[PDB]
Amino acid sequence: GLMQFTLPVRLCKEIELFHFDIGPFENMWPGIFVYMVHRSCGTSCFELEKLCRFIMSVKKNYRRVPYHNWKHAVTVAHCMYAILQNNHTLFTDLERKGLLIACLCHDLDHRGFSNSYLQKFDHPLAALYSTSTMEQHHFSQTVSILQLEGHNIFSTLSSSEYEQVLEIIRKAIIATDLALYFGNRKQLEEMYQTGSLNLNNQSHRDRVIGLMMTACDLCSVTKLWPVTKLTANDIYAEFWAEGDEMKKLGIQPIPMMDRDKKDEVPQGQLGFYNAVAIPCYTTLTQILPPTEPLLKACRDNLSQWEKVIRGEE
Ligand SMILES: Cc1cc2nc(CCc3nc(N4CCCC4)n(C)n3)nn2c(CCc2nc(N3CCCC3)n(C)n2)n1
Ligand SMILES: [Mg+2]
Ligand SMILES: [Zn+2]
Repeated sequence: GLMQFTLPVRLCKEIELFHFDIGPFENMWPGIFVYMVHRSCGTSCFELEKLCRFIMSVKKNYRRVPYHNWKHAVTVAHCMYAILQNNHTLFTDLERKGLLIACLCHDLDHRGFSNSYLQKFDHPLAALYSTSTMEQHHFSQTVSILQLEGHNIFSTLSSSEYEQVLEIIRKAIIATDLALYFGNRKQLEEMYQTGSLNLNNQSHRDRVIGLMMTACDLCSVTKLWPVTKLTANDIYAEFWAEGDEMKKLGIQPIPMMDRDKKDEVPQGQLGFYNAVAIPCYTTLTQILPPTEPLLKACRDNLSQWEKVIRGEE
């Protein structure tokens, strides 16, 4: 009832910043999430006993893969927390409620393989979900966890508010399919420039929340250089494993997933920052000015990758 979550002074201060790293102590990650819901949504958005039971079932349904794990879930939720706190008045009570949960749930039961590998392996999930294969599975896993006894954190919502929050979370999670990002951003770019962009148009909010989701999902490129560099090692540990599995099926993997092309990583990051990250945070800064630190940090890390190529590190 009268039970605030607080963090040590360094975390209390640094959690408000976009570049915050949630640290290596796994047991504090749920406290960090609850702290962010309480400050973002209020201490009355969720029954605490249900929230905690939901957090812990979500954690149990993330796998011990090198990158798409529980640490990624909480990292992506913290970046969303940063966006919501810096754009307070632009978002509804339901969006605040829905989006932090969407972020925590957005990679539920990830196996460390691309939609691509599922489809070439002919995994059952590829027959059930022809596109956004894992992303439809992640939403499906969220609904399952919500339907466990004592886990419905949305129990107090109306029949209609419930359906609205589940629809926000579905679109939010689907948008983390980076194949849907390129089209989504180009459309947001055009609408912002021509002046058509209107935040009262529900299908416009959808695109903007979609871009936020991509921004939070890629936020590894917006961290302090040593965090950015070390997260890159984890990201390639998955991709190269998937490459290995591609070769087991008789398929040359793309360079991104070929451990034989280690040497080319720095150049691969350049391409990725220029084709994906920089455009993402550019369009997001334009639409939501207070997100500029993500763009600024992304540019700094690109510049650190340029230095890696030039032998300067
Ligand atoms: C820090 C960081 C974050 C990151 N996120 C992702 C997502 C990958 C992705 N998924 C999709 N889709 C989804 C369905 C179809 C399209 N797309 C479009 N992209 N890659 N990634 C990389 C590797 C970048 C890279 N590294 C090389 N190098 C090749 C040679 C050495 C490494 N390249 C090319 N790119 N580093
Ligand atoms: Mg994902
Ligand atoms: Zn993710």
